[PDB]
Amino acid sequence: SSVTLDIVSASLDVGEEIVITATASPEGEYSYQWSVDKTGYVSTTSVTGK
Amino acid sequence: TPQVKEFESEYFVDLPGWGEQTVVDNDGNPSVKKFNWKCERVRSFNNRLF
Amino acid sequence: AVWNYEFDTWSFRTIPYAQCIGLVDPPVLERGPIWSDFQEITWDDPSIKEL
Amino acid sequence: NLIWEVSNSSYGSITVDPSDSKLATLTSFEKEGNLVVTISTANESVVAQIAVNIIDGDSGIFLSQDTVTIRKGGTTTLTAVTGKTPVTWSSNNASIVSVTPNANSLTAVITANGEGNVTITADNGTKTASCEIVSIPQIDSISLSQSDVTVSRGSQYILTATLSPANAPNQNITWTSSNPNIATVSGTSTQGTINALLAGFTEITATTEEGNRVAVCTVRVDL
Amino acid sequence: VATVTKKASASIKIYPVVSQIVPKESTISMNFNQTKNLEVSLLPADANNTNLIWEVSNSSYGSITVDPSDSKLATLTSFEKEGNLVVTISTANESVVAQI
Repeated sequence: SSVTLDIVSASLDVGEEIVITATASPEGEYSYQWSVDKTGYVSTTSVTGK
Repeated sequence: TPQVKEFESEYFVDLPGWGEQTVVDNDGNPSVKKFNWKCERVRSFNNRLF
Repeated sequence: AVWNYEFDTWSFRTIPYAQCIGLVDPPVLERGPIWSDFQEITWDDPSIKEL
Repeated sequence: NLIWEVSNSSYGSITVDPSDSKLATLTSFEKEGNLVVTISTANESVVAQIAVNIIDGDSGIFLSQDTVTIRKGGTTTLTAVTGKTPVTWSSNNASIVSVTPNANSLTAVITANGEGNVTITADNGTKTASCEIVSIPQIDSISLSQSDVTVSRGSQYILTATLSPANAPNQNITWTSSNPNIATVSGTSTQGTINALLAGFTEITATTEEGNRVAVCTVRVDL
Repeated sequence: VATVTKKASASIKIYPVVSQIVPKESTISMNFNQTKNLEVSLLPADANNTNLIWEVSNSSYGSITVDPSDSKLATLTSFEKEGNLVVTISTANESVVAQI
């Protein structure tokens, strides 16, 4: 069903870290695939994890 | 690390520049950073190292 | 029809109805086993005799 | 034309009404949280997004993650929302889990040191939020390959212990067995149980250095 | 195959990193008398998006050599002794350590 995130904006500085968590409405088991609009500017790890 | 030994030195030391990678921040501001690089074999060829 | 490119000779043979073919390492029992691996195997050839 | 849509349309009796000609109005409700406003076109694959945060007052604060479960050695992050830039953190039981607010002071990094509940919190000066944390060991259970082994004089059969998670950092095993005079084992998942007598049962039990102290038990049978 | 899919919007803002690199100093050096307390005037590179921390080596050349900067800068003093020293204007945590 509809999915929502508690985080919509953030302010960072080069060198600082942050972690976001995805949570769908139902508690079922699903697959995740993160995307980025502009290549670079960030580094990801384990994109298949919530 | 490969741990080269200079010709004018009497002790072993890590290779210079090993791990160096140029990063460009917003507006095109360059900077350098060293990362944990680990290799398995290193040789010489054409006055270069591999 | 097998051909040897080292001496230029032709020969034939039979295969067991191959839909495909390839090279790969064998199971652990044929990739080089160890005495202390047959902790569950016995001399009663439990479905394994061609060893 | 376009179509204005908002996720979780529960922040107002009429959150966003149908745009008269091109645009519509916005409202609010007496609750906080994070949402997204998707301004989607008629049918084409054009879906924008607008992030708004209800501060819950004038300078209130609310954390993104309320409850967290971290494994030893791991790390997480926290996000706050306020109007005042100065954001001083304060966590009870400080020396069980560390915190390092970033430059913006609206984000802080967590670092788990050892098992133990923590209730890291912030303090804007008027309001205050909380974030329950429950540190869990790197392991939840273990398992062996045999439980009814049988050996003879001198024979020493090797046992394996496959941890529940596929991997465990800084993991180590120190095998224990009451009255080691009958046999001794140690090292890692590989046991290599040695037999000394021809009779007398034994209780080979694991003792994971890290992870939950919870272990297993095996009953040797020399006869 | 994915029968159902749902997207999640999430924006992020990365403050500029330009001018946060090592700053430049106008008064690279300043000599004063024995017990003079001439104030110090300087600015980092645009003094934008970050603060700094003023440190001085051998903090024994005054009852209070350099006090905590009120907003961005602090004052200087002296003592009745000579010698060479260095004033390191270090940033919060980044690897930026100047010298005067």
